[PDB]
Parts: sequence; structure tokens; C-alpha cells
Amino acid sequence: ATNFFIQPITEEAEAYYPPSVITNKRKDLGVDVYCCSDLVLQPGLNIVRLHIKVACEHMGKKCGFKIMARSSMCTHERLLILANGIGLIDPGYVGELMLKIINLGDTPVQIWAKECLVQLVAQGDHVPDHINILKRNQIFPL
Amino acid sequence: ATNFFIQPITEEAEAYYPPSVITNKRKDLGVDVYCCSDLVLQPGLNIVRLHIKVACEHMGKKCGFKIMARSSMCTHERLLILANGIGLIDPGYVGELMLKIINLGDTPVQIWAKECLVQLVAQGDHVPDHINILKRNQIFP
Amino acid sequence: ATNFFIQPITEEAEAYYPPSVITNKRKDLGVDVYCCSDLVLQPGLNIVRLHIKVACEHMGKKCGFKIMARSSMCTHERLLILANGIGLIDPGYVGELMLKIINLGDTPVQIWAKECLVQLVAQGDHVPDHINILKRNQIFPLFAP
Ligand SMILES: O=c1ccn([C@H]2C[C@H](O)[C@@H](COP(=O)(O)O)O2)c(=O)[nH]1
Ligand SMILES: O=c1ccn([C@H]2C[C@H](O)[C@@H](COP(=O)(O)O)O2)c(=O)[nH]1
Ligand SMILES: O=c1ccn([C@H]2C[C@H](O)[C@@H](COP(=O)(O)O)O2)c(=O)[nH]1
Repeated sequence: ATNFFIQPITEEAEAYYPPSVITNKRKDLGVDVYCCSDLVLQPGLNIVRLHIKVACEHMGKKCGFKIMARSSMCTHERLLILANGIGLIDPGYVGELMLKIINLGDTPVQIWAKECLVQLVAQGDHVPDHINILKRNQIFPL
Repeated sequence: ATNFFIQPITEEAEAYYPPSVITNKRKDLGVDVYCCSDLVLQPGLNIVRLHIKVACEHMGKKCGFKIMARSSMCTHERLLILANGIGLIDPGYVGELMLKIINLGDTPVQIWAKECLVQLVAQGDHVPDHINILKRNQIFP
Repeated sequence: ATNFFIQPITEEAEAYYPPSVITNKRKDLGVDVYCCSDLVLQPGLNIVRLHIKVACEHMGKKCGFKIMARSSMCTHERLLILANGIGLIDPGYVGELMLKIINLGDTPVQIWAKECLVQLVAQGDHVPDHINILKRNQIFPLFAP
């Protein structure tokens, strides 16, 4: 059993993460996460908040996970890459998820709140069984 | 066991992917795949087709896999990167494998059909035992 | 059981890699590795020595591993990425570990010996139990192909 737990920690994030349990019977490897706020990314590095806390769980024990770009993140009009290639998230991390995005182009680029630039992948690439979206006013699973 | 299945879907790819069963006795993690056509990559983003449908299986069940650059993809002359860092291929995908390649340089660069710019890695990084190259003109479930 | 074995190749690297056994009680996924020598990264591609030989074992058998950038690597003032996204190190490789690093800026950037720009992650993302730092002079069969 492999589960993700996602809690919105801002009001804008709540609009995109209503409390619910999401099944994954397409058996996709990655869990899409929203920008949750409109962004204008400057040329060079941008530190982008994802407005969520995340835990991943495998065989009933907390595990790590990985942040990977979606194939739609980079388009002809916005040359965006993840600076660290993929984001490596240790099981012990209990802060807010963040992204280091490099705008490789010469002009700023617009991102809309509803877009999913990245996807989360469990340690070991295990297919998620459930994705639990938690209430903002809830003690994040310890 | 962990096995890949590669089927060429163009005549170009067929020249590079004759039907065969390949063993991986070096026990390398990645499966090198050809460009299968001579390309010129423009500065910035390029869409590059790999001319193949691919399936991966672990313990008898279809699974996903990943597309990673090979170390030789990026040289001083050809400053090339995969736009998405690594390509995440879901078990359900049955389309042609595609690449988004950024030419970070200032001028177009030539890719030769025989070059393998990327390699495929099974979900969970399992070492492949067999790489099965299937015939083009055959519908496989 | 997942264990890393790291042997420094040079005397600069030995200063950062005295022999020891490191326990991973935080259960972090990656193993930080030092630059071990100051370096200037020119604009564009750079091939960088890591000054170490590395082996990974899972359940008593030699396995592969992966090189990933740390969040430390790229800052607003030094736009640095791993050319290959992540480095894929096969069990049959037995040389010195290398990095392909792209300086995306138009000026040389300086890296210091002390910094850890990348981390090693076992095949399958297994959490390391021990990181064994080996003596420099000796010749270990565990690094065999
Ligand atoms: O893309 C990333 C990468 C890391 N982290 C968090 C999770 C890690 O456990 C922690 C420390 O990462 P490093 O600075 O050591 O890379 O930062 C993110 O939020 N996003
Ligand atoms: O580099 C890539 C990444 C993805 N895909 C295919 C397989 C995926 O299942 C599908 C969607 O990928 P994402 O948008 O989730 O990254 O596109 C590729 O062909 N090449
Ligand atoms: O970042 C890297 C990537 C690879 N290698 C070594 C280990 C691999 O087994 C070998 C061949 O790599 P490829 O050419 O297959 O990418 O080079 C490195 O030292 N650093």
C-alpha cells in the first residue's frame, strides 16, 4: 500500500484541494499538484511555493518522494526547468513543498493558478493507491 | 524478472530495431534507444520522436519506466538537456515515446540517426533481464 | 540492507573523507558528497572530478545508484544544473565518479572544496543504513566490476 497525503496550507490552495480521497485506478506513477496562485516567473531562478504539506507512505511507514516536471511544464513559449533536475524529498521533511524553477528565456513568463507544472512520485516509483487531500484545519499526520 | 518490449513504428526505426531478444549480462540499468533519423535541433525547445512504442514488465505485470539522458547527450558543442529532467512513462501509456530537448546553445546542431541520446529505466530502477525487439507489422496486446 | 562504500582517491579528498562508518539515523535518501577541491566552472559544460570511488550494495549484492543535485547547487547568483538531469551509475562501473555540470550564466562561477553540490541515491531509492568511508591506500574488491 502506497499513499500520499496532501494538505493545503493557504486559502488559495484550499480552493484547489477540497478534502477528499482520490483513487488512482489509471495507475499513473505521478500525482499532479497545482500552482494554486498565478505566477510571473522572472528570467533565471525562481523559488516557487506549492502551498501544501505532503507526506508519502509505503507499507504503513512514512517514506520519501520525488518532484518531477510534467511534460507540459516546458513549452515553446516558456523554457522552464526544475533546477535540481528532480526534487528529492526525505521522509523526515515536514515543511511546505517548494520548487526551484529556472526560466531559461529572456522574458518573464505567466503561470496560471490551475496549472500543474510538476508531479509527485513515491520513493521507489510505487504507484499510489490513494491520494488523501486533508482539511486545512487538521493536525498534519505525524 | 524485468523485461522491456520495444516495437518500431516507422521504417526508419525498423533499420535500427531488427526483431531480436537482447540479454543484459553487463547488468546495466538503462536501455539505450536510437534517434532513428538525422535531426537538426534549433536553439530552444525541440520535439523529438523516438519512433518506438515501449512496454516494461516487472514480475509479470506491466509497469511504468523512466527516460533519462545518457552522459554523452550533452557535450561542449551540443549543450542539450531533457526539458523535463527525466521522462516519466506511466504503465497505461501505449503511444510513441517522445522527447522534449532544449538546445541551450546559440546555433542549430546536428543529431545523427545512430546516436542514443537517452536510455530507458524500469519503474523502481530494476535491472532488465531481456530487451525484446518486436516486429513492426504485428499487433501485440 | 542498503550500504554505500566511498573511497577517496586523492589527498585533497582524504581530508573530507577520513575513514569511518556513518549511520543514517535521519533515514535521509541521499548521501552528500564534497567537491574536495576548489573549482572554477566556466559558462557552459564542465566535467568535474568527485575524487572518490563509490560502491552501493543492496541485500549484500552490488547495485547501481544515482547522482542528484542538492537544492544547494543552484542559487540566484550561480545558475548550475546537472547536464544529465540525474547521473545513472551502473553496478559495472568502477572508475572515479564524475559530474557534468552546466553553468547557465555568462560568467565563471566558483565552487569551494567544502560544498556538497550533489547526493548519491541507491538504485530503487532505498534508504542507506550505513555509509562506509574507506581507507585511501588499500585496494578493495567491493569496487570490482
Ligand atoms: O525540490 C525540492 C527539493 C527539496 N525540498 C525539501 C525536501 C528536502 O528534504 C529538503 C532539503 O533539501 P536539500 O536542500 O538538502 O536539497 O528540502 C523541496 O521542498 N523541494
Ligand atoms: O519525456 C516524456 C514524458 C512523458 N511521455 C509520455 C508518457 C506519459 O505517460 C505521457 C504523459 O507524461 P506527463 O505529462 O505526465 O509527464 O506522455 C513521453 O513520451 N516522454
Ligand atoms: O553523472 C554521471 C553519469 C555517469 N557516470 C559514469 C557511470 C556510468 O556507468 C558511466 C556511463 O554513463 P552513460 O554514458 O551510460 O550515461 O559513466 C558518472 O561518472 N557520472
